[PDB]
Amino acid sequence: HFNVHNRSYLTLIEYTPRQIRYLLDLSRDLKRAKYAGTETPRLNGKNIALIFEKTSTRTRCAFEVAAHDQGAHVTYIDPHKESMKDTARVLGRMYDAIEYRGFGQEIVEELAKYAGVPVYNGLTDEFHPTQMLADVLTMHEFSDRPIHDIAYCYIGDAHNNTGNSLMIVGAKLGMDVRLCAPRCLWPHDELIEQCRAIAATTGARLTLTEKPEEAVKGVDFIYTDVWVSMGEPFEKWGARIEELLPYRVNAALLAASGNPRVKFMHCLPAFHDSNTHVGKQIADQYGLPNGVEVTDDVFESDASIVFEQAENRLHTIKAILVATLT
Amino acid sequence: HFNVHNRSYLTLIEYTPRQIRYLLDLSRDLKRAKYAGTETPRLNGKNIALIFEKTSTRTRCAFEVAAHDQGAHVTYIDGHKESMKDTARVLGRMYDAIEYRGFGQEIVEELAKYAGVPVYNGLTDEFHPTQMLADVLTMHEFSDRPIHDIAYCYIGDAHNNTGNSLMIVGAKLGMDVRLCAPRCLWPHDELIEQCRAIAATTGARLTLTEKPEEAVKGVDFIYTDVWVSMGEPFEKWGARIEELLPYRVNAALLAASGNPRVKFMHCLPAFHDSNTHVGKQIADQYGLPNGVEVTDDVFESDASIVFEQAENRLHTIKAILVATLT
Amino acid sequence: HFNVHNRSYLTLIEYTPRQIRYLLDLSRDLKRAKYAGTETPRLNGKNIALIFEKTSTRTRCAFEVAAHDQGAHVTYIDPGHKESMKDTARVLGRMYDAIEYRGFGQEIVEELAKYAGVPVYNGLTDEFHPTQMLADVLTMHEFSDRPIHDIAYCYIGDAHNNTGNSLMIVGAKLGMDVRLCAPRCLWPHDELIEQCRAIAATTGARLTLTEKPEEAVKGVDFIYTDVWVSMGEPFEKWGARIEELLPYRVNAALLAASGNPRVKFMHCLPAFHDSNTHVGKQIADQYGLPNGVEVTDDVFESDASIVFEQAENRLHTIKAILVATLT
Amino acid sequence: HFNVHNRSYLTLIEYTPRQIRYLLDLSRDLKRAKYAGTETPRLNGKNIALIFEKTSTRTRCAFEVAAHDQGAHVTYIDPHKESMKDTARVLGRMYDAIEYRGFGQEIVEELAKYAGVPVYNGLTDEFHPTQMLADVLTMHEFSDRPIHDIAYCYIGDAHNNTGNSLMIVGAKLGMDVRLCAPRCLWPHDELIEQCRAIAATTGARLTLTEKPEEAVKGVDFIYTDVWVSMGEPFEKWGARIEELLPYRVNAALLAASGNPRVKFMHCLPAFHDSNTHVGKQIADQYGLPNGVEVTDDVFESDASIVFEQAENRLHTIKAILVATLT
Amino acid sequence: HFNVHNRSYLTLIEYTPRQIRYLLDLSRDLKRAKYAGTETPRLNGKNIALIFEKTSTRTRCAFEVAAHDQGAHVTYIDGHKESMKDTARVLGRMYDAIEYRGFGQEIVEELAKYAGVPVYNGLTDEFHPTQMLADVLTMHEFSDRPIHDIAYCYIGDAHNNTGNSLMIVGAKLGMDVRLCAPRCLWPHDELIEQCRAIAATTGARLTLTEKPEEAVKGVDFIYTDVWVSMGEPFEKWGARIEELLPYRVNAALLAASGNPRVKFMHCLPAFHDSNTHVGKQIADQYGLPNGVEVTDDVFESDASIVFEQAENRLHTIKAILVATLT
Amino acid sequence: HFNVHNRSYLTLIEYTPRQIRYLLDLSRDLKRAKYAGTETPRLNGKNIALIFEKTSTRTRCAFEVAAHDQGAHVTYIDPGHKESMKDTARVLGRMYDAIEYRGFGQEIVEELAKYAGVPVYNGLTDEFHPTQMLADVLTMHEFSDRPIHDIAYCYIGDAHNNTGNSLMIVGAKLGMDVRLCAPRCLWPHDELIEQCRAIAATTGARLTLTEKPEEAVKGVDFIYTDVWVSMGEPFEKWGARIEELLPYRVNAALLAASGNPRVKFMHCLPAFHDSNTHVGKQIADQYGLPNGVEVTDDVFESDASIVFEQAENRLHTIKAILVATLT
Ligand SMILES: [Cl-]
Ligand SMILES: [Cl-]
Ligand SMILES: [Cl-]
Ligand SMILES: [Cl-]
Ligand SMILES: [Cl-]
Ligand SMILES: [Cl-]
Ligand SMILES: [Cl-]
Ligand SMILES: [Cl-]
Repeated sequence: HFNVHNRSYLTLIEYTPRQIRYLLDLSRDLKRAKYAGTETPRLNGKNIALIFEKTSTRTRCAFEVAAHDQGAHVTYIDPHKESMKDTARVLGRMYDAIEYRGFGQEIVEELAKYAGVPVYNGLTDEFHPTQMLADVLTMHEFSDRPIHDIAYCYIGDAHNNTGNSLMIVGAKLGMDVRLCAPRCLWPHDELIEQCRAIAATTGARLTLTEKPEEAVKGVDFIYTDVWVSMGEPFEKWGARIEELLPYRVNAALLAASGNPRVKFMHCLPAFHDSNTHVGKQIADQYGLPNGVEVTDDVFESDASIVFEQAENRLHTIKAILVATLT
Repeated sequence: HFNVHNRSYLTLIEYTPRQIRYLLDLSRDLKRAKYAGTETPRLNGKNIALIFEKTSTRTRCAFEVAAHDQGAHVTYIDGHKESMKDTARVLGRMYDAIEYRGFGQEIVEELAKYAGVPVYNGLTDEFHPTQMLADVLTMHEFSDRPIHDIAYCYIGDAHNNTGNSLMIVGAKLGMDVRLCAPRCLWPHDELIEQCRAIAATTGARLTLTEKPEEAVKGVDFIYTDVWVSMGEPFEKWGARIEELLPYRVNAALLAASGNPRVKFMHCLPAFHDSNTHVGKQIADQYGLPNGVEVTDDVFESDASIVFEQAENRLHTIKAILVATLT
Repeated sequence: HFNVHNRSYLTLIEYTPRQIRYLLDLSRDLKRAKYAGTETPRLNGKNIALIFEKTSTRTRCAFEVAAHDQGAHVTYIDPGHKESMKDTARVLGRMYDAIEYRGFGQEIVEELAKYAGVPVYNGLTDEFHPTQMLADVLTMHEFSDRPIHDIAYCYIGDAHNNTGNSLMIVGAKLGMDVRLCAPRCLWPHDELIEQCRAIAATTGARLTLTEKPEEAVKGVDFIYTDVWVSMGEPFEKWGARIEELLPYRVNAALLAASGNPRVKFMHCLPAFHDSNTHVGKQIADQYGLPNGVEVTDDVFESDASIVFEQAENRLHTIKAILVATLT
Repeated sequence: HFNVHNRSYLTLIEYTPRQIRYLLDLSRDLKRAKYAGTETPRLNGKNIALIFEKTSTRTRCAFEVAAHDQGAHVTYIDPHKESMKDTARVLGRMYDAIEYRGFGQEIVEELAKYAGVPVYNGLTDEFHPTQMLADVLTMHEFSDRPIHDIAYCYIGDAHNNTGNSLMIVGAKLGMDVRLCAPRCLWPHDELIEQCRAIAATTGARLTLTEKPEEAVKGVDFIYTDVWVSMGEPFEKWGARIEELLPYRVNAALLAASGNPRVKFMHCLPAFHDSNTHVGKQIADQYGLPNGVEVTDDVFESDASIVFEQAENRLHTIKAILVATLT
Repeated sequence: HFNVHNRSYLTLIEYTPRQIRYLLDLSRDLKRAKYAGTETPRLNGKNIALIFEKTSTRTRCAFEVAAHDQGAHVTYIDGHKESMKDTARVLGRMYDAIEYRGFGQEIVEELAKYAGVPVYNGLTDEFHPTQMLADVLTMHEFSDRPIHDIAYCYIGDAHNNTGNSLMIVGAKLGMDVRLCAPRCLWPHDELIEQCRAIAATTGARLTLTEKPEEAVKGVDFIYTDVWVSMGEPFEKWGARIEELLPYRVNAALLAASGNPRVKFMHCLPAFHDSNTHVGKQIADQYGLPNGVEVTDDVFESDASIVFEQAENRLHTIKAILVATLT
Repeated sequence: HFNVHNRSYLTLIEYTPRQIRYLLDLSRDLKRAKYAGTETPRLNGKNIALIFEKTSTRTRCAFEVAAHDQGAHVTYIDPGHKESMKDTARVLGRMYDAIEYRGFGQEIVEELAKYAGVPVYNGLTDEFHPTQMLADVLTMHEFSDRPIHDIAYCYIGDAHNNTGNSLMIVGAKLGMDVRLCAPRCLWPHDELIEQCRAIAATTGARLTLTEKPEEAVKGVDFIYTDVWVSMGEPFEKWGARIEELLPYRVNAALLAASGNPRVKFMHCLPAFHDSNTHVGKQIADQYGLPNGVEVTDDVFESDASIVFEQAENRLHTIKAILVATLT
């Protein structure tokens, strides 16, 4: 099944459609067991080491609950007196797996040669293949349609990791993907052509446009994300709000889909109000009190499934832990 | 039984006498099982998220052991970028409970409306209804008398949270409470009159006096706390010392009760010697080598039960976790 | 059997040979069970409080896995500002089954051990602790496959640090053939040498102290070294120590000088064997040591290196202490 | 809790009031489990060696049932070719505890230094702290009152081990103790003053009188024992009956208490009839057919609780075995 | 079923035929489980006190194995100082049953009124209803015929307890009983007439004769016992030998039955050779080298079932313990 | 494997080296399980009858704990007056799973073994039984930490009692270096010496018999002694035996004469090493031996004494026999 040697530190473009479907089915079964009270711990006695230099909460917390539900412990190693090559080989003889948050694909790949145990690259991080597994699992649950018939549109800053990953996964699974943003914020052309080649073999419909009205007509799901990602200078906001104001998700855009059942999605955190210190500061400076990338009315509406989407990250992380540690 | 909608974040004055007795009986049974080796984990598989802006050792440690004894796990989480209302709802779909240390009743009440799971306001914090449950359990164990016949005196700074809470619980349970302090350090009149109304329904005797010889006459327990509470300016020490020297707990005060079985209590930490660096600073400056609010002689005497009192906080936290998560 | 009252905070030189052998057998059995999948949790439901003033990774991680494998939980307490350590120990002793104190010193821990009411450890999670010596001896026994009192090893380098002192002590107690090789000014203190000579006379141990690497390693089964300077020792000390200890580097020629094709290399780690550390690169560039400082990268990565099996065995010896003292 | 190193061979005067209360609570919980059918064996696989030179039945049988109920085996070693120091060290490597019956406190204390396992001094013997735990447990059960409010009178030969032990335990626990006997048969004055010092700190009321009518007024329990203890010459009976006839327990004495609920107690065996070979011989010689230290009418009355008292020795012995072997 | 108040100390003649059949079926089932490895302990945790004035090996050993097989423990206890009525009531509150070996029916009946737990009269003793249950079970196993069609002859001293009991049980179960002995050694007339009345209700054939050739004609089993029973004066041997030589069991007597399948029985011990020091004394003095009451040739022959007969005493004791303690 | 029909009543000299090694491995594994808490009862539900004419404490207690640890029960039968032992054995063999005969002799037990129908032991609870030799060899292996056939030991004292005979036999069977040191009139019978020399030739054992203590102990790992007289031997024999055996006392000088700082002392117990026995005090006062008779109190209580570990191992070897013969 999911039998590749580098399966634990695979990047998203490397997943075959068969492997993705296998992990999605695994996530469905694990989620059913937890809801039904009949979960079977197959990681009893396992120990997982977690090494980081910068931290996360929403996705590091999903990881903890996934591990404990399956009977594993997590040990936190905090952030330079020993080479990472040496430390990985010491930890690989006491622990059953090592998670690296904040190091990048290249370092993790080298350490995988020497650890002797499965090594993950950011399983607890916001950018990881399991987030896309979680989003597609959410889309299948709410649409009740075959995955290759599902249509969705990502709108906003489409060249960040959320835009690139949504384009990739939709192409891999033969879905109807639309990315809507200013041309200067589209994914890199090299990546676009890579996903066009993928789409030809899977039947995927891939559209990139600057027109929100065209991008959302017929979609089951509308997906957005903060216009400035964590780390970029604040000074970038003023420019980005100028580019991306026409690309806000508001009630009118959902109606432009023509679909009464359309749902809204967001990988979170989201500036949908001024109850955040950063969000309020933007609300005062640029006159956006009702939300930046999505209005509070849409965020709190029954069309919003952001918190079901967040929950499904628990089950897909759990699926990776089961797939790679048993 | 404990079957109210707001049971997890109930404030002390909102508890009914029946609810308190139920949780005291629950704590006594759970303590019996732990001592006898027959404890049954009722919270296997549960995960509790712990969100905090401050930290403590004695009560955070009691919480951890209570959780593990019942089979639960604890995850520590450290607004800024995500609204607390957003964070609560994300955690509410992965975790079975959320503990908020150091946020205040109003915030926690609002977050309880949205989390979808039990929410506690400082269950791991020094100031919480479980501390009064532990103190009353300690009093009942050592006196061996019906709770409403027990007499005790709190002496010192009586308008801090220890003094307010001891007055409230004693009135709730029909006990004989004496608060002894200078008038300027008495509880607020609104709270006293609230407790007088409670005392009329329950038969409690509530006394507020400035004369220590009068306050301890006939008590089974004498209870004190640090004169300047953590958080208040250091400079309060100079004035409050002058006020509170006549209210020090020493051997003479215990004898003034006339009860050979009188016991001393203290919620801790206590400046009873110079082996704490704040306490030695107070000892050098104000000439208090024997201790500040209680003498080392009393603190170490066989009449001192401060450490049985500390232990019982574990069992009362456990009772709340069991009562609210099963 | 390990049934003394101060067994949890016992010092290395206070251990008897019978107690050391008992804990080594316990470590072997626990390691066998973990490998075979038949480990039996004897500490289910236990809670261990860990109070620390400094932190580590290799040994704190060994401790966590040891405790979890046996079913116990660990709670961390971090900075004695407002509560005296005596008060805190007595609060914790009524909720927890053991308290581990890292970074406080033997005398403080002994006094707290009186009042806590539960087993108390002095640096069970610290690099300097008797279980490190138990781990090293266990590693030597596994690889040499000969009785412990016939095993020969040489520690070479800064022989008056904790590694050198403890290796001389443990070798004398177990009747082994110990050599310490270092400049005369870096030998263990003369009173400790005389103590270990007295121990060696009763056990049959052969104890040698020499300034000559070629003689120190002749016939040894193991060559053992450590970093020449502690991060805790002042940074000035790094310059003079390196000048003294350059002739005591471990390299392929020193292993050849043993005359033993089966000789193994040991190091309690971390090791400055390349420039993938910021400090290791700075030592290498300033003092012209690109191939490694106290051991060459060639020896450290060779098949004769057993440093990572040596590191693993600390997990099993810590686990032995937890079982011996909490059951 | 019960954490002293010499806890297994402690003599009665060494017990702290906290330790006594802990063992009484342990006895209550163990007795409840046995009655309820929910007893948990925590001594499974333990082996206990029993070394004696003179034997007992009522208390050696309580010991056997206590050990088997908790999963332990008992091996009998019978009564000089090996030094007791050598034998103790051989047995301490095969067995988990050693019980010594008939050797005395001094020998047992020395052997405890070398056995390497808990050593008991007469846990199966009539004179042992657990008999006093059993008697106080009986008193609390039938009175349904706090132990320090309980009143009882021992009458008869008050300088034997029963009189000395009842005086000690009552002083330790703050009870109302009366000993009634001829002055020449009072406890040794040195012991009386020791228990007067104890009573001052615990609130105990300690009375020694020659007047039965004064000693029993207001008592919940009346306690007596055979006038001549096992071993003393028969010739001593003739003198003792002369001294102690006014101190017999008969129906009139129970009425002199003024308490309709008063109960009668006796550590047994008792000469309450002539169905014993020794008892009949006294009945013929000294004209006491209806009982010697207590009338048969009182012994068989509903006021008698001698057999509940005997049963409780099982549970207190069980409490010591649990407290010292786990 | 076995549901009478006096079931534990019932005498043989007090058993009803239904009760006997129930205990025989219980013994057959328990024996089947022990042989098949499927025995279920029904007496886990039970404690049986054993009070005795005499001792035996064969039947005390059968009792011990029956008790352990079912999970029970046995404690041996060795008046003088305590009345038996007092001792019984003390033991009745710690033990689940009491066995009295060697005291007589009347004493045990009185003690049953007070012990509060089942009391047996010599369940571990050679003379007990379970011995007849074992003998009848042996007869049924080997004959493979309905019990009331079985024929057997007891020969020898027929007014000892073996002869009395075989006459009683055979009448109770409708069997064909022949007692063969000199008239002066016949059972008492009162007992014979008691058994004749029983035989009329059950269809039993009861014969009493002096001619061995007549007594064994057509029997399936020939049964004998020692001519002088343990306890009787040695001097009875001289007279009783003279009386009982014509009644020796030898090969000729077995052939006189005319049944090739005839089996020999003996409750044991038996003087069948000179390897018992009493038996050799009788052999030397009276010229009986071949054996006394049975020849060594018959005892060791394949027609001898004395050892299957001995084993079945284990299973019948077990049936009584199960029937009376569950 | 221990699969002979007379395995339960096998005599020491009838054991093969393979069977001895098998039972020693079984003893090691059972001891490891008991220490680690992972002992598996293989004799649950068994009943063992114990018929005895004499009684003991050390070995009867080892037997009870061995049987209980494995789940079996023991029933005691005490005085062949009215029932022949053949009859009794056949009654018991149909209710019990094994019968242990103490104090009856090999020939009687062998004949009863034919008829009982269950395993029968000859003195499994007795001081003289092969499991005592298994226990002693196990003790020597644990403390020397070297292969059994390289182990050297000297038995010194009355070498023609059961201890001396059995130690010579077991050493020859296992290829060890045995020395017996005693007066010539107290050596084992010459026919047994020749038997053990024949055994020693096939196994490589080194067997020495000498009257010189200083030569007997040179190079030994263990010095082993026993009481000079049996309580069963007539009391007259005590006077002459002491005169003969005074030069063969074990004291600190004899251990020094071995030249081995690691030498250990062994004694099957009880030992007259002080006057805390009535008989030991009487020997000491009459013959002027206040410091001990066959061993000084100084040696008996020293760290070189292993008599109490030696005593414990009898529990594990008896347990090995019960498992090997009843499963
Ligand atoms: Cl594919
Ligand atoms: Cl209420
Ligand atoms: Cl040692
Ligand atoms: Cl080099
Ligand atoms: Cl106290
Ligand atoms: Cl009927
Ligand atoms: Cl062989
Ligand atoms: Cl000497």
